[PDB]
Amino acid sequence: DGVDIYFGMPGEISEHEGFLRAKMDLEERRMRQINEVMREWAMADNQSKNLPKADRQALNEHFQSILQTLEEQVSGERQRLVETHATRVIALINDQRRAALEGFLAALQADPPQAERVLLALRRYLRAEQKEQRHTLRHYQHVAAVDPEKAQQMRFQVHTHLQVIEERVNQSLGLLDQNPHLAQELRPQIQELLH
Amino acid sequence: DGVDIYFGMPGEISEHEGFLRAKMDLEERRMRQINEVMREWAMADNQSKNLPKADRQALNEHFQSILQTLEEQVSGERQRLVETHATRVIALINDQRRAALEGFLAALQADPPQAERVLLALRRYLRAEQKEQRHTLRHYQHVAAVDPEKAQQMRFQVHTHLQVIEERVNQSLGLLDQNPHLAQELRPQIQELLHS
Ligand SMILES: O=C(O)[C@@H]1O[C@@H](O[C@H]2[C@H](O)[C@@H](NS(=O)(=O)O)[C@@H](O[C@H]3[C@H](O)[C@@H](OS(=O)(=O)O)[C@H](O[C@H]4[C@H](O)[C@@H](NS(=O)(=O)O)[C@@H](O)O[C@@H]4COS(=O)(=O)O)O[C@H]3C(=O)O)O[C@@H]2COS(=O)(=O)O)[C@H](OS(=O)(=O)O)[C@@H](O)[C@@H]1O
Repeated sequence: DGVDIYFGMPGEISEHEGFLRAKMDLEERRMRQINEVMREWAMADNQSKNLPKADRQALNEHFQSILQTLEEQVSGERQRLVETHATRVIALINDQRRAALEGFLAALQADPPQAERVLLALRRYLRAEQKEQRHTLRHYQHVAAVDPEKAQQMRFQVHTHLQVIEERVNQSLGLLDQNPHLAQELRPQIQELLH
Repeated sequence: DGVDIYFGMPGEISEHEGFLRAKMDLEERRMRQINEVMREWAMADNQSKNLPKADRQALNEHFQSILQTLEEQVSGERQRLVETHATRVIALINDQRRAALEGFLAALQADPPQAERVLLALRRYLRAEQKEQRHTLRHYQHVAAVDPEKAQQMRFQVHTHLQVIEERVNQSLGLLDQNPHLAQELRPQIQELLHS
């Protein structure tokens, strides 16, 4: 088992689908547990119809307490899951951007710089940055859609992060200025891209 | 516009499917709007390094004020989408239960009641009640996963809802006890259905 944990999720399974799978398994698990408590609570009422008022209330508090704890388990478990997933998504985005950056840079530094390759590379880099930008916007748009008091406190951070991304992109494009002859032939190509 | 709304979504598209696509279209639309505002605000930050404090504060308030309005629209828009969808999910479940009930009833009221047809109609009806049961349990589980306090508030209502469902099933089954032979005949098969 500790061995299964070491191996973890197969490489063929992305973080997104692994996350959903895990979330789904937990949903079904907890649903079964809850159904059990609710069924037990029902049976208890039935065999309690003939008892002292006090003992009835006691039965109620018993099941309501079992549910309180279960609700707290479900809430804590979900938070852990969302936590791990968010931290991994951010890491993958930075990793993909960094790898795209190196690719672009390698194409620009190839003895006879090849146009089509440098173009596909810069394209990949730009998409990597765009992914981070979309993620920033979407997460903010999402927090606004389900938690307004929290969205308000994100404004400035989002404002700042989006500018960071845009400056990074400009600085990266500057890597081209290093090869005027190259920057020339591609001037039109990249010009279309910017859009 | 008003005509396309009347016709609504094509038959090819399920409610679940139409809900996601609508949700995604809105998400994309809002991402664009937000990005535009954010870009303007940045430009203003650039342009205003040289303006009186009072004016710089107004500029800030001006953009924060626009994001607030945008946040409220995103939120309200989602609540509406979520409400429309939830209402449609519950209507479909009620509709299916009632159609299934009518079918169970019809099989029961045939001149020579065929145990095979009765068993199948009853099965479909119990599956309808089971769907509502799962939907009730899942919604409760989801509220606890994201909003524990509200989960506490609905707890007794869910418990009560589950009991209402159970009582309907027993009542519907009771309809079958008005025919002993048939009941005795389908008994073992019904138990497997209920124990599922
Ligand atoms: O904590 C919460 O609030 C969670 O809310 C619900 O999930 C949210 C996500 O949290 C939210 N992430 S966001 O950053 O705020 O936008 C958003 O997820 C969608 C985004 O497009 C992507 O999320 S992200 O974390 O990767 O940034 C992600 O996209 C997937 C895409 O769906 C996949 N398509 S698929 O056909 O292959 O499945 C594929 O392209 O991979 C993409 C991710 O790529 S990645 O580079 O590996 O990251 O997931 C999207 C998605 O899940 O829809 O929106 C989610 C849903 O929001 S909402 O409509 O419910 O409001 C969930 O709550 S709940 O569903 O349990 O009730 C749960 O995840 C959290 O509670």
